[PDB]
Amino acid sequence: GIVEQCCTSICSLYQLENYCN
Amino acid sequence: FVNQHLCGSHLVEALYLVCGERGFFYTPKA
Repeated sequence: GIVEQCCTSICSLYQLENYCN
Repeated sequence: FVNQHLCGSHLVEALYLVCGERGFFYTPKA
């Protein structure tokens, strides 16, 4: 999930947008 | 801003700024 991709590892705009509605 | 470790409120604010009016969903325990 988002925590694994952005908190435990370095986040990215590509990944963040996967969580926008 | 976006290219770093973002946790808790820091991650939530990044989603808020990036998604804008589209909104977003935050799920810690996925």
